[PDB]
Amino acid sequence: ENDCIFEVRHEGKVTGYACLVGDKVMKPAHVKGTIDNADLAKLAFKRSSKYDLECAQIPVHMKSDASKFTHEKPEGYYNWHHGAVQYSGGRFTIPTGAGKPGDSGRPIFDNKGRVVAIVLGGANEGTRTALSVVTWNKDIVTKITPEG
Amino acid sequence: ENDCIFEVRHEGKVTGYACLVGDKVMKPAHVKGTIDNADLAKLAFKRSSKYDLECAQIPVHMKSDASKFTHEKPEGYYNWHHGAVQYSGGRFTIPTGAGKPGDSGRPIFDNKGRVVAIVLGGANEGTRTALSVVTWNKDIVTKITPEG
Repeated sequence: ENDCIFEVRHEGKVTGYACLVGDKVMKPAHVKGTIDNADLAKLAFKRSSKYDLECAQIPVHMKSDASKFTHEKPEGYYNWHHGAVQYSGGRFTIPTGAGKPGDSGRPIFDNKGRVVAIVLGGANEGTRTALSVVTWNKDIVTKITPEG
Repeated sequence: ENDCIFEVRHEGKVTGYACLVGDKVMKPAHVKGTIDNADLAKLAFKRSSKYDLECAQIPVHMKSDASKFTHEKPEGYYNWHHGAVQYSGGRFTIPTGAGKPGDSGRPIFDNKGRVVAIVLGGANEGTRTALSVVTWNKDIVTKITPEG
């Protein structure tokens, strides 16, 4: 279920990942290069003026490839490319050394395959890396749409 | 699932409902009067300059009363105070005449008890009322928070 993750490439090297989630193509703003997909490379991205993120509207023909997301993040273990991610005290952590070059933009999933966060970075805390992420909290309740 | 709904009252009449959802107390802006709850009545509400809605930050001691919400709205039937609400073609509808005075601000729930919309109003379509609602779509993906 990684029809929603696309490599970003600069000088023929993977610098990071773009992710189809909800109705957006999301990519960390610091990740240099262009997305390894014709359709996505053409898009105009809007860079957040607060957060290390840029997003473009998903092409409607690729909506079925987008992953679902959720703000529901109960404490416990989550999934990513390199194995288990612990969520505890409002922080995602991994074993130090589980990380690899090019992890910026990789999503973290629950067992239903919903994206709960996107990895931007990390910092060492002893035998663990604390991931720097973007995530969705209860405050997404403010982004309402009127229907009817 | 009614610990999160509070009457709004003006000159001794219920004009509508306020709803605890996510981390917000939500109320339609058109509903006059004050919430029948001391804690909520004291709060400062921010009125949306586009939508018929105002919201205040939930008091932390009442967070356990807030309903969960979701943007996931598959087609079919949902729950509200007056019975079944059909969701179909992006519109919530009810039997004409299911509505009662003071329905502004009532939530619509799925069977897991998550709020999928808040009722603002309605218009007639034959033997049905098409509800005017606020709801959460996939575009809530843009309201990210950095953690770590």
